[PDB]
Amino acid sequence: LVPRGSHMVGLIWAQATSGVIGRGGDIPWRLPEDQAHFREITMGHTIVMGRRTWDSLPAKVRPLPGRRNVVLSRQADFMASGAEVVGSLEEALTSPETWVIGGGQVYALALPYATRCEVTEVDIGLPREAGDALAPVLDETWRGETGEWRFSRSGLRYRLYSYHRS
Ligand SMILES: NC(=O)c1ccc[n+]([C@@H]2O[C@H](COP(=O)([O-])OP(=O)(O)OC[C@H]3O[C@@H](n4cnc5c(N)ncnc54)[C@H](OP(=O)(O)O)[C@@H]3O)[C@@H](O)[C@H]2O)c1
Ligand SMILES: CCc1nc(N)nc(N)c1OCCCOc1ccccc1CCS(=O)(=O)N(C)C
Ligand SMILES: [Br-]
Ligand SMILES: [Br-]
Ligand SMILES: [Br-]
Ligand SMILES: [Br-]
Repeated sequence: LVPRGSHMVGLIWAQATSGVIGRGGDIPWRLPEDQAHFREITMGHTIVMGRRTWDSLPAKVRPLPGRRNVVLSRQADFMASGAEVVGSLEEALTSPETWVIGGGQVYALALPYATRCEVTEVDIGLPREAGDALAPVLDETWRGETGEWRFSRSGLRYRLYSYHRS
């Protein structure tokens, strides 16, 4: 439960075991169960994304429905119809509940304010490569539960972590 006067900042991402979350401006796998999970967590809340993550969303679909979409960019004239564009992270974090939904740069910026991380680990052995977007590594202040590996319908194995801190 979030009191309406507070500011709960959460991060939600899917990563390969290695930490890779993005490559060539795309997520380098597809996992429908994780798409559904991402919706269940974020629906009804503000979502904050960096400009490159906005670009990675299909044009017809963005802004993602049922959520207040916020795009972080330093480009004053950036066009993101249906979203709002802000030039600093702190300006993006005024709602009672906010989910930061990527990418690599914006997770790293937001982590100091965050008290929840909802992580999907994908059992794909993509090694970290030059130019990849990477997930944060959570330090010892973060704690929580680790789910069991399961086969998705597609065959790709995954497990869910729900972590938090004070
Ligand atoms: N697997 C997952 O869960 C997941 C989720 C989301 C995204 N992704 C992937 O991650 C990749 C994108 O990540 P990324 O790290 O390259 O980019 P990003 O974090 O999505 O976006 C970076 C952009 O955000 C803006 N920005 C960054 N810091 C800022 C600040 N302090 N103030 C204002 N604006 C700021 C800048 O926009 P301007 O250049 O316009 O100024 C910057 O170029 C893609 O491959 C995407 O598909 C993966
Ligand atoms: C489902 C991926 C995902 N999962 C987790 N757990 N956290 C994230 N932040 C997260 O990213 C959501 C925002 C980026 O979405 C992208 C980006 C590039 C390529 C594909 C997708 C999937 C979009 S979607 O299928 O879910 N949809 C139509 C909006
Ligand atoms: Br990338
Ligand atoms: Br996906
Ligand atoms: Br959607
Ligand atoms: Br499937």
